[PDB]
Amino acid sequence: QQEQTIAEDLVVTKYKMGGDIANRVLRSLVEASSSGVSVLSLCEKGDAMIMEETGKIFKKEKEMKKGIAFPTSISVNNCVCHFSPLKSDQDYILKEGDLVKIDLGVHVDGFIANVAHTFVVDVAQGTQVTGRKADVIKAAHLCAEAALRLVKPGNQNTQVTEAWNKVAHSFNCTPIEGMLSHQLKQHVIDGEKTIIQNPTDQQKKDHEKAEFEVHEVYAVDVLVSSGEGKAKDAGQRTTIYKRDPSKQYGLKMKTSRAFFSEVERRFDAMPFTLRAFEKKARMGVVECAKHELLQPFNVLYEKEGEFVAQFKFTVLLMPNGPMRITSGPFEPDLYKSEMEVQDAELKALLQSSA
Repeated sequence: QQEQTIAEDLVVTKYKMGGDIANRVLRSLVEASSSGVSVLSLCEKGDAMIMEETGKIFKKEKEMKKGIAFPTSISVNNCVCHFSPLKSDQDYILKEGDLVKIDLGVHVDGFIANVAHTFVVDVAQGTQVTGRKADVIKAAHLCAEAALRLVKPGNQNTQVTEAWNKVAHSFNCTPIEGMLSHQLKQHVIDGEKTIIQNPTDQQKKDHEKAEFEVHEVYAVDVLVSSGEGKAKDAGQRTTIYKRDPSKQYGLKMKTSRAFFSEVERRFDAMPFTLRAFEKKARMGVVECAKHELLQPFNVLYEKEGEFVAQFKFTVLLMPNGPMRITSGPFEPDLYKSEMEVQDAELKALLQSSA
């Protein structure tokens, strides 16, 4: 009963302002991406820009929390998600032709605006991206377009799941199995109401069918692969975590207890990167993650040589229709695929207005 929702104009404003910041920071990072650029540097730049820009709004409200909802993550080629290296980790240096996914989130007073975008590094003027890179990027963006049209009051999450499989297969691509798009609420990045990608038979049973409703907010997250779509851990150090306020445990080590306290104060229940702490965080993390006080956002990979594309946007289900508050700077004429959507209903859906 105490929820602040988009029924309130002020709440819509807070979402829109966080969305404007997310959009601006994303575009800055895309422009800063060129051959030879350090992924660590881009992650640090993104996060700092989020803090600086949120610092400049609602200045008179000195107690209002605002800042990072999802730390800047830059996941290249077959890397799926959540790459945000520690200073001590192996960095990654961008190469011409790399496929890059930038994923980040901003919050204003707990209202979250998440965005992610895919592009290719240093595409030359007057050329197009072709091949499997083009296939997977076009597939992922058409999945995003389909979701923009289908995530509306009265529709079912299952409709989205089905459409995504049809679109992706049109390009001989596969949405990554089991990945979720969450409803957002104030202070809640991971609402239990979700859209699931390409669920296994077991995932279909464990996942709840649901109907979208007016005043709900979603961070729609499309991740599509040129390969089988069964993402796996590959020994990469997890750096992104979130506190889970539903779980409690009295920690045995003073370092763990103090780390717990610092996490709660600084981040509440927003995902954060360990780079925000490096040694003393590493030990505190161990006990907290072990007893489920922190949830990891692991770095997952598709098969070597394959490509994973992503588009994520946040949408407000307003009485007058869906209102998207974030998006990436997608240029369709850049991508040429041998394939196209052939399905009549799907083609109709994609040509219709959003």
